[PDB]
Amino acid sequence: LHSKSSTWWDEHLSEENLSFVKQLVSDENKTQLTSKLNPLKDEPWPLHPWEPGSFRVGLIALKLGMMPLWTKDGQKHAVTLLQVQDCHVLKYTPKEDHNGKIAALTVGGKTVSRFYKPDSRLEFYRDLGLPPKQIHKIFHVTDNAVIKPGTPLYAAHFRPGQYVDVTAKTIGKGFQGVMKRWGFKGQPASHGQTKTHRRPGAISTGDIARVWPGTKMPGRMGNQNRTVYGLKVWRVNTKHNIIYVNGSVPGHKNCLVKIKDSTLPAYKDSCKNLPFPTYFPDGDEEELPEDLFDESVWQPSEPSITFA
Amino acid sequence: AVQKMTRVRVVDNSALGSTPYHRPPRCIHVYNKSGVGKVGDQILLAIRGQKKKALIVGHRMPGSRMTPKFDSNNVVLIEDNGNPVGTRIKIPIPTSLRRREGEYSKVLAIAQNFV
Amino acid sequence: NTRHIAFSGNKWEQKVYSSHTGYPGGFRQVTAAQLHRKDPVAIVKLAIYGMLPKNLHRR
Amino acid sequence: AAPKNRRTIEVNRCRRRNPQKLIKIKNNIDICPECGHLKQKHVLCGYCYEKVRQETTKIRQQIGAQEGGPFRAPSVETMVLYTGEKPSEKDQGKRIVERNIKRPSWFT
Amino acid sequence: RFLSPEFIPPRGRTNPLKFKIERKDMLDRRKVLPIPEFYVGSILRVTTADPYASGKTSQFLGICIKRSGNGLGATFTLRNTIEGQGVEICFELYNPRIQEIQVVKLEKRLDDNLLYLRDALPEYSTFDVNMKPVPQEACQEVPVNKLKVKMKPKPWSKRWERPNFNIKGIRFDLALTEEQMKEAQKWNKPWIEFDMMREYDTSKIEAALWEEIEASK
Amino acid sequence: ISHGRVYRRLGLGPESRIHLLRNLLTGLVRHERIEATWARADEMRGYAEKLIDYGKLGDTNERAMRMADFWLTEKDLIPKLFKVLAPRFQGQNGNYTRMLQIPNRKEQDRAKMAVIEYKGNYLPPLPLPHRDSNLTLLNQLLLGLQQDLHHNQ
RNA sequence: CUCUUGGAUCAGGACAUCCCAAUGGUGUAGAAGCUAUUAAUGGUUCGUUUGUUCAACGAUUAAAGUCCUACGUGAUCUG
Ligand SMILES: [Mg+2]
Ligand SMILES: [Mg+2]
Ligand SMILES: [Mg+2]
Ligand SMILES: [Mg+2]
Ligand SMILES: [Mg+2]
Ligand SMILES: [Mg+2]
Ligand SMILES: [Mg+2]
Ligand SMILES: [Mg+2]
Ligand SMILES: [Mg+2]
Ligand SMILES: [Mg+2]
Ligand SMILES: [Mg+2]
Ligand SMILES: [Mg+2]
Ligand SMILES: [Zn+2]
Repeated sequence: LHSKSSTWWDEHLSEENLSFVKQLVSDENKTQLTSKLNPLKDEPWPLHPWEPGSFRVGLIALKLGMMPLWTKDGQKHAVTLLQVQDCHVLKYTPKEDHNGKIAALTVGGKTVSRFYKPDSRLEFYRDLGLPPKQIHKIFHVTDNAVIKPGTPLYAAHFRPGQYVDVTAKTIGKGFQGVMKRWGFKGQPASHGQTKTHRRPGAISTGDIARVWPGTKMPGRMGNQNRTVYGLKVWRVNTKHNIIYVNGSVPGHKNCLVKIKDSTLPAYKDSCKNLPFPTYFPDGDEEELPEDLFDESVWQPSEPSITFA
Repeated sequence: AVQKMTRVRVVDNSALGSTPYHRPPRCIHVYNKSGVGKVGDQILLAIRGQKKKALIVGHRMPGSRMTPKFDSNNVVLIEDNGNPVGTRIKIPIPTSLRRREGEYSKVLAIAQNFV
Repeated sequence: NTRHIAFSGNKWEQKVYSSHTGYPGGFRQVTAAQLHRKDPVAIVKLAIYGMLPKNLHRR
Repeated sequence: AAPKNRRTIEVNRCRRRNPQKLIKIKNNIDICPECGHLKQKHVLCGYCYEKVRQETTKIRQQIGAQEGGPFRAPSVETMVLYTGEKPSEKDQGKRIVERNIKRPSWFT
Repeated sequence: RFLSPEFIPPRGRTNPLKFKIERKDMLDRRKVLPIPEFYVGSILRVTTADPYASGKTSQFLGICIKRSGNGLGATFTLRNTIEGQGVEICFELYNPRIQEIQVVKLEKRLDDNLLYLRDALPEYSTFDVNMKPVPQEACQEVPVNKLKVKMKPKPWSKRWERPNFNIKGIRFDLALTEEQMKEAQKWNKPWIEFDMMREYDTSKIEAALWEEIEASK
Repeated sequence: ISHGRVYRRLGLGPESRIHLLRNLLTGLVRHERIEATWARADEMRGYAEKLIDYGKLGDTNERAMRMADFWLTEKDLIPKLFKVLAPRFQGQNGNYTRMLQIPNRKEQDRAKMAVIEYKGNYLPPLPLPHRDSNLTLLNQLLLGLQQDLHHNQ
């Protein structure tokens, strides 16, 4: 027929080429990843010193799970594990273009396959010489803290003792009733109720002859962006790029999250102590310990705690 | 988790609690913002056609790890001034009572066993 | 120079502008001086809008 | 609750001719190389599959005649032979099914 | 070869990496403090530091009735009666304020949960506080105590006779008529044991963990 | 919410679901090729694979015999499983069955259909789809690329 | 001479303010109180009838406010 037909990458590949193409793509990823391992020797942009009111870039991580943790007083804390996985800087906007007062940087993470993607995205990544990433987000950065695109980022960008903010899509629960969605009381089970147990009562007063906009009613719940504020960092694992954060983080396991230092009033200018532009291991001034801890944390392999 | 109309056991040597009666004591009020009463909470008790203050020392509901869970809901009678009605306690009492915000020294003095 | 307009009398402190978001509790009333601070063009634009004919060609 | 007014033919035309309610066109239709009849890319050809099932019924009809009753499943492998073919050494001690017609070209 | 329960991973969609990370910390504590082998039904004495007081320890002796948890959060609950008052405490193995764990008497019981002892006669839960450790033999298999306890009047904390619990350590004949037993069997669900997609085979996972744990030693 | 539920709801209840799958599994063993509706065959595919694992354990295993007895209603087929099907799949570690979608049933309910079978049977071969040969235009260019990279380091 | 209201559910709004907040006077020593000005921010409990002509009682609370919305609300339920 002289009409449209649809295709996919595997349609015309023969038995031999099927495996060969799989191998060829895998090698291409590795070559492009190694090339970016050396930012400082790749014409880095000028590095300005820290000043009050400065803001620093953040990272994209994957949610691994939870485990317990103890402090030197014996108090027990549940903690969640976030793993940084192939995080790069992608694109830079000047202050005027972004339309905000401050400038912006876009970060991507979690390398993905190239086969089922639109051409537009593939062209964008080819320019930057990197394999595609699952998710992009935007961070507000000052001029002194700007970083050249294409520079890898690592978990050591954060250090124990600092509070942080995390935001992600919450678990999706589908179309739900008023009792579950908004915590409505409902009606009695017995004493003559007729087919009214979990339903809402009166929508509104009769006088207005309408329903106010924003009225609480049944609908789809979950699957929305939410942010958690003021979560402490307890420990960092340099070898596997793992961060440990107090408490709970939105979303299911294996879900990508956005991490940036806290914007709460108390922790206004704690960035001075931390690496100001970012952390560069390419510099190799000193090799970091495999595990970084906070002073209150009771490390394993220490002697048993006695409350003397 | 003691509530209004809960039946409680008087673990004390006081005559009022010791003497057998056809009805077991029942809680009438919980002195909390919530209605739920846990270890270290005062309550109002109805005994033998009379009302008396009392203190919870154990219950059957699970708590946090490393703390003792009892088989019965145990209470101690307290006078209006706060002095214990009885003079002895024999059943083990938790050691968490020492540090919880409140006045527990008087009851701790009379209790022999701490678990 | 819409920022440099002038009001006769005590209109700066007596003229109130009203709007409603549409949600319960969404009624906001603001004086002329306050609105001029937030937006330097709103006062002149609102005057012209009222004097045009009330039909589709106005927009 | 009952309708308070009749709905007009103009309003009704807008509900039932909306693009949401129309039949979608298909892009996955292809021609079968062996038979030349049409098929979907992700589905087996119907004409070609029809050939195989007809032969399968014939073989099973023969298998029923030999057994002669229920609960007669052999404990040894099975094989099918067509006129002009004789068992090989590897075929020794395996149930043999006999077909009058010659070996089909597609069957291997 | 006794592989402790917490090391076996639960099935799900979690990455294996999260388990490797947790295991490393678990092994490190074991070098500092040794965790003995034990099963539900064995009597244990556990020593822990008391936080409220200053540098004063505590000891509790009881029979282990349940083992739960995975990884660094593993727990075990042990029971005893003091002055005729029943008490249970739930302990976490890896809590840093546990000084020592002593297996007074190692033995195994017919069932892997003994929560029904709450409804049994008081004698079956009482144990001597000062009882001394009994001998053990390396070239042996763990003993299986086959006692069947007697119950108090019928109103209980749960309906232990029902087939879901699968209790094999209660003398039901004494406490229930044969009519009631048939009444219970109406909840049997016989098909569950025969469907092959509800079974989780962990033999390979058990084997792989064994060498890695031994190799690290 | 149905997060993490690995079973379909079929029949009149949980017990009825097992019985329907047992009947389909018994038919597959006897005939070795079967037609059902796509959803039902897909649910039964898992059990068919695990049955070949118990057969491998051997005739003398007590657990294997009990499982086979329950899942095969006709008892002339237990010898077949332990002595015909199980020997056949000794080498492989899995993938004992092949399943494909079939054109929709022409019976006024228009159900989605499938055919499921055990590999290695004696029946006429199914008309499976074949990938393109290496002689086609696109394949040759990729083959040329492979040779250059291989030869040049 | 006579003769529609309760409850459940969800609440929209007024200020003539019960609690929380900023103040003036005092026959304000401190602590308690009495009175007046400004402000609508969120909140404003649980059980029970022997006697009481639209009442009362027990235990609490920082407080257990007064009112309008065809009994606000029965094509949502009920006495
Ligand atoms: Mg906590
Ligand atoms: Mg969901
Ligand atoms: Mg309810
Ligand atoms: Mg009903
Ligand atoms: Mg209106
Ligand atoms: Mg219209
Ligand atoms: Mg659980
Ligand atoms: Mg109960
Ligand atoms: Mg599902
Ligand atoms: Mg309201
Ligand atoms: Mg006023
Ligand atoms: Mg109405
Ligand atoms: Zn065909």
